[PDB]
Amino acid sequence: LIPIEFVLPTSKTPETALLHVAGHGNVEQMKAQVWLRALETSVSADFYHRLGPDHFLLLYQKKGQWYEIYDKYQVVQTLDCLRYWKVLHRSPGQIHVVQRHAPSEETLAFQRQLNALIGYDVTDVSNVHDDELEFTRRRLVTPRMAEVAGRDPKLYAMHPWVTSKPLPEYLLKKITNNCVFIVIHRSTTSQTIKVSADDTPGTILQSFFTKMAKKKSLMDIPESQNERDFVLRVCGRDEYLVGETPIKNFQWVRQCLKNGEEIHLVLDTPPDPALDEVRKEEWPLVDDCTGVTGYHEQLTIHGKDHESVFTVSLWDCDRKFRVKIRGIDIPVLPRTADLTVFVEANIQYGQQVLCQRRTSPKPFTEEVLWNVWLEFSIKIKDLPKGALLNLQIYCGKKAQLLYYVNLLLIDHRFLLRHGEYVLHMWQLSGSFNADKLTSATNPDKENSMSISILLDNYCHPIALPKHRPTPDPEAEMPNQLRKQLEAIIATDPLNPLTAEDKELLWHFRYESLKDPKAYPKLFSSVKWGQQEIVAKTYQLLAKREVWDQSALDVGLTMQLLDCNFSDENVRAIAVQKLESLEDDDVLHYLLQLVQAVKFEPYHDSALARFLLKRGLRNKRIGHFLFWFLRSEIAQSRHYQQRFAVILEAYLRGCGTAMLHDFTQQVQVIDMLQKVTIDIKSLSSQVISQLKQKLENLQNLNLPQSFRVPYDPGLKAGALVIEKCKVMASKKKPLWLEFKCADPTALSNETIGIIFKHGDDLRQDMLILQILRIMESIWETESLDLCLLPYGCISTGDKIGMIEIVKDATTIAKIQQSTVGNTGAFKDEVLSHWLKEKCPIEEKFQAAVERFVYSCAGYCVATFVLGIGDRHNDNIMISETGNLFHIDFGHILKERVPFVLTPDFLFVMGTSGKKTSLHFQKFQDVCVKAYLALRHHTNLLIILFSMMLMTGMPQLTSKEDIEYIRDALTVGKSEEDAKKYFLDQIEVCRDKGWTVQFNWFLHLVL
Amino acid sequence: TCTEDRIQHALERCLHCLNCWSLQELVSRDPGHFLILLEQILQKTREVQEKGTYDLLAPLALLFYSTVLCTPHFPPDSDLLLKAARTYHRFLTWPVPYCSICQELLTFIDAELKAPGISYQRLVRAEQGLSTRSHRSSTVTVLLLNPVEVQAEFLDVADKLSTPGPSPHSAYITLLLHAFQATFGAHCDLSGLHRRLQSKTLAELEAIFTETAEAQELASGIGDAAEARQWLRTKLQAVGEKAGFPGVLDTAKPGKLRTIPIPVARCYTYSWNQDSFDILQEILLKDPKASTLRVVVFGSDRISGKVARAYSNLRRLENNRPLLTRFFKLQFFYVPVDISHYLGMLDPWYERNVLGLLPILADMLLYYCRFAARPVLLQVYQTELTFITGEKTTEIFIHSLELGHLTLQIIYSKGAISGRSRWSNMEKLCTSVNLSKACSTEALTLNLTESTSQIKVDKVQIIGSNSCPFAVCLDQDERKILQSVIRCEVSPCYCLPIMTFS
Ligand SMILES: Nc1ncnc2c1ncn2[C@@H]1O[C@H](COP(=O)(O)OP(=O)(O)O)[C@@H](O)[C@H]1O
Repeated sequence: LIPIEFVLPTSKTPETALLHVAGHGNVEQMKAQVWLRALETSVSADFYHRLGPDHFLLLYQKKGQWYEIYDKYQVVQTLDCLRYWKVLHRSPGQIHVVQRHAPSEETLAFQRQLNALIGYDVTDVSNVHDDELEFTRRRLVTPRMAEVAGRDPKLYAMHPWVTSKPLPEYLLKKITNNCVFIVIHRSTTSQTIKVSADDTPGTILQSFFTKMAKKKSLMDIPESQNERDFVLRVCGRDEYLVGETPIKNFQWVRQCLKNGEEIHLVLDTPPDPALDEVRKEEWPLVDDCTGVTGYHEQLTIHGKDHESVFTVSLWDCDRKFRVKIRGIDIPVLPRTADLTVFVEANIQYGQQVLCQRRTSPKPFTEEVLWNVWLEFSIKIKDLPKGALLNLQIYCGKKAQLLYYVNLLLIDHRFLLRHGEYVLHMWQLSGSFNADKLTSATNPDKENSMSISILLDNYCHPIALPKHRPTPDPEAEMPNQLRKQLEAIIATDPLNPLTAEDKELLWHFRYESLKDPKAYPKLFSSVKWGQQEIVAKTYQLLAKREVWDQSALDVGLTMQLLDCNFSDENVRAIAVQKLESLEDDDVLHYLLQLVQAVKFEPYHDSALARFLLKRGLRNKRIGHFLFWFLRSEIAQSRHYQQRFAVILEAYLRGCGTAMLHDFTQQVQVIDMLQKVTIDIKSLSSQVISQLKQKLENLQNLNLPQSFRVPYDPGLKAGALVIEKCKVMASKKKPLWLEFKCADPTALSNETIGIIFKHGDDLRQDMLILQILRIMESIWETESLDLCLLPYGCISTGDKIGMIEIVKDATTIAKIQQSTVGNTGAFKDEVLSHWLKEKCPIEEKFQAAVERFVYSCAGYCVATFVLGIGDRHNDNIMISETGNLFHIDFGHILKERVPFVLTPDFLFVMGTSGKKTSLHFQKFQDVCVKAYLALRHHTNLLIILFSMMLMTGMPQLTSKEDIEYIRDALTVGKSEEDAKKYFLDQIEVCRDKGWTVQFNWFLHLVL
Repeated sequence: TCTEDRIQHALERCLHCLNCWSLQELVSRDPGHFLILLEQILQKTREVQEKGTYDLLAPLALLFYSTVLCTPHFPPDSDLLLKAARTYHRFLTWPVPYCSICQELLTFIDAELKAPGISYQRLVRAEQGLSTRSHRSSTVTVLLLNPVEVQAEFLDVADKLSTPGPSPHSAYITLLLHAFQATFGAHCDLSGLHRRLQSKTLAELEAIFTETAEAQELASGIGDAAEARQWLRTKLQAVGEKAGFPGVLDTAKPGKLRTIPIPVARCYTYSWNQDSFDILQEILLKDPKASTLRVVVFGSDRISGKVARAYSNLRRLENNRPLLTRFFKLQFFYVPVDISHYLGMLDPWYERNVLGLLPILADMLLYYCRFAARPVLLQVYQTELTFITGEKTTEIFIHSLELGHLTLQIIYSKGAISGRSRWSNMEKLCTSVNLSKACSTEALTLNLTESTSQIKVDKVQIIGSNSCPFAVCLDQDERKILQSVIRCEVSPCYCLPIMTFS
């Protein structure tokens, strides 16, 4: 046994009790033993008689940090306290006992504050039949503190924005002689200084101080306060230029150069780090090891006497998995029609249906009780971790699918589920979607169809082993087979793999392991239905030098995180690879990673912790992460609990000022949304009422300052009541126009916003992310398509905030200006409007060039994503000749590739089938961009597939991914792609206004 | 062998009635048969251990626990117990309750290996009641019969069983002979020991028996069975020496091992014209775990349930005034002369052995009474009746009810296995409210005489018309017809159980 001493609350000194515990005893037995011994040993036994053992917690110190022995069913052996003491040679054990304590009122207030911010209570335990969520909440504590310890308050507060990629070639034109001019605005002076592209802010500031050291008076810098107390800040925005990086490595400077705008900066004292304090943690750290059960040697029974059996290793069992279905009950019928209904059960790993069984159809009613046993061919020992026991209620006449529900055969702590269960089933809104993998039950336990099942218990928990990766000792292949295999490895990501190829790869798997790109294909071939194969695969993954040395390839790493792979280690190595990404790439892929969080079978993964760390380590990423998750909670009832847990685990470490900012932004959005809902519910009366309500909101506590959601550096000020108005639309968005709260803003331009209601934007948000990724690719390709991404975002159910593109008019309006409301589309109209808006011919030429660029970029993008069939009433154009699209929310039998109306031809001048320099330049740029883009077919396909899976709600089918593949012309010569793209261009040219005119008629109808 | 093949054939035919008795008789002819039989089971048993057919597990267990408990001696050369131990040590992966059966068998096998014969001595000592001071326990057998209902053949069986055939002196003789035979194999002359004992007085015989049983238990307590067996053999040799009859034991030349059929336990028979069990309480005037009152009620459906009423009644009486338990940890055994039908549908073994119903019938009865060791409960419907004058009573019934030969207030909460209490009120004028027991509980199909109709219910309440007295029946019994009732609540409610093989 294990001699252990337990401190005791009661004193004249705290009492102690040495105890011997079963070597394999669990925590519950030890608690019983401790209570029983205390009842006898206690000086004041009545004190311990009044309370039960549960009224106390076991805290033990590890180097000074209290840990609590949480899991009451974990075995005493796995505790790290014993191991650490052995390392420390401390014995018998010392475990302080502390009575529970009610949370402080301050704690309750803070908790309610966090709940308000999240928009959904986290402390609820209603729609759950487990403990996974609370357990995960306690688990996530340690990463938060660890990351917080290692963060520099200075840079964390200033949160400078940088990058490290080489300058695009076209931009090196702007910089000449490795120098550029910087304007410094200070108090009431503007001084310009020439500085090389490789002078850090510190060096530049010191040089400036030396230059003006004699003239500090005018500069208005106190003699006492030296240079240490002043750092640059971008005028008019809350973005700094600090750190140690060449001046060309700050994203803001590159943006300014691209815009051809003189860089302006202003000195300012550092932001106070004290504002970033975090409330001292209110919990003891949960013990180290909780998800490790042991090695199969110890957890088996063979060689052990039954009286000395504490647990049964799962692999020892070898029967057939068996379940009992009792019945299904619903309050009221879904329809009035005699239909046979039968339940169908399946065992599924990832998206692969390991096995299926079906019951007897019966005359459907509100209540149908079966009480029948189902036995799958699959034995118990071959259940992989994370398997899903899908259940469906097929209402026959094929049989419609009505409801369904998932269930984890193995719970989080590796213990086969056993006992009775009552589930609440979801209702259906293709082939597959990200909804079917939800592990949660329907919150509406009142009127939601519910089912009852039974799984046979056992005299002991049937735990699961953890592999003992003992090295595997396990020649050259025939060259023909090598060629065949490599060709197979060279196929597109979506190309299906036949059984023969899978067998070959697994057989020649040590060959593939010597090549990173083969990894995603190699694990699909693995057969998941056998314990032996799993053991071999873990042995294979143990040796991971090739993957580690592999250069980071984000496109590949994404493939791993797809739903295909539900292994623990696969997604572990994927996250490992992601750990090396810098911040800007994370900003690029943040939305897709947050989406991918859905596929994780369990609440806690490597992905969640990685996101938490990156968010806590920086501000900007934290801001965008906050808004994305908050959008997820409000909408997706399937996963609201998981995201709620993650977001809570986050918001407890961000700091103070960040919390206050979130408070203000959320309040403002809520007020505006409420007003919008009230207004849209119902002429000039509407505008007057809206203006009155805005006036009242000012009269209310509508805060005066808040960082705009999609642009943290921009501080909105006080609304301009008069400049607002209501647009004319079927959904009637609001048009708000704030004004910046920075007194140092160079210009008086307003901050535009459009506030839309009654439509989801997540489709639009995802498409905009895709466009930004594409823009990054092309920039890496050293070009400039002059695409126009604008910051859209959703912040609730059918409510969204959209940036306002200043000086921007839809093409439909321009058409109505001359033609009106007939349908004719004269081509001279757009050119005439642009020419009128551009009196200077040089401005006209520049605008035409930019127009051609943007048209090319948007045509390519829409064609790639296959949504180029945009009506002629969703495209905007700026007065600068820039063009772009909007309203990517409805677009998710002639089918024109993309909109290239003849008016555009007239703009470029080559009307009809004639040609000129402009048209050829357009085509050349289009082809260059198209090939440069095709260079990343893998990344594009994987991202598009992820979008479809986790995007539109309706079931998806492989037809969409088929199309996308087709389009790019995968696996074809460069000349073939050139010809194909030119063919698409010519097809668009030929048709003319016919399709758009038909769209106009259909919309009118 | 041909005899072995016939043994296997008889066992197989049993598995699929009198097969059990026939098999018992066949094995009882030669001690060797026992081992032979025990082999075949461990073969067939292993088969299931791979095929995963649950049903056949429960019967075999019993057979095994029977066979081993009857064999006279186990030569140390035989390892069959090791085979049984290894075979059953791999069943713990099985669900509940099969794991319970396997655990009990493992305990029993450990006992036997440590010190053979312990089980037989314990069973016989409890049955005859000649218990030791350290382990003081006893047993009883009560046969409650209704002469008219119980047929003359059953009456003859009861009279024979109540016959006091044996004597404590013979009990000591048999127990000592059996213990020595089992321990020392054939190296003893049972005839010589019997002759020497027949001259020995009751006091000395009982003292020697008590000492031998104490040595038995002590050996069973030892850790290492291998050494414990030799230790106990030596101790018994010393005991025989001290008493003065060592010569019969340890004979180099083996004798001829003899089967020792289990003795006959005490039995008392009482007429039970009444369906009220209180009769037994009277005999009380005439520790719970130290013994049990194996009441043996002869079973007729009609009265089966009407007597179950009595059983449950006294069940409540003692649950509230526990006194019978202080005397005996009671156990009840129904004896078909539909409480059986339910048992048979749940446990087929019972349906094929008990429901089918020294003479064959007597042997079957003894066997059943001694090996059926798995209490089963029945569903039952509690109700509370409030009378005209505010009197409130609690009753329990299982068959049906009849209320009427009025503005009956009828409220009921239908239920779903999921747990949806679909309340409902039907305040309709009815005359005859007949509750039918339609057949995881079930739902009595309440009936009403207004155009008639009948529907199921789960928990019901009936309120009369302004304190209107309405007659209520109990399980169709026209004898007990309670009246002056104004309110009636009905709902299902949940050691003296309905002993079944299970
Ligand atoms: N980012 C933006 N900047 C400026 N104006 C916009 C923006 N997005 C949409 N609009 C304006 O909103 C109108 C289109 O609204 P929208 O909801 O997209 O179409 P619908 O009329 O079908 O609802 C157009 O008049 C357009 O000028």
